[PDB]
Amino acid sequence: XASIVKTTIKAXKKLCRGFXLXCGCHFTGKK
Repeated sequence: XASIVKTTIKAXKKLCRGFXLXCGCHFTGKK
């Protein structure tokens, strides 16, 4: 191998990883 800085995309980790969108949830999303 790895050269000089692979960058590392900032943000998109704090609950915004897209994975688990209303999967482990059974809240009141109903009338």
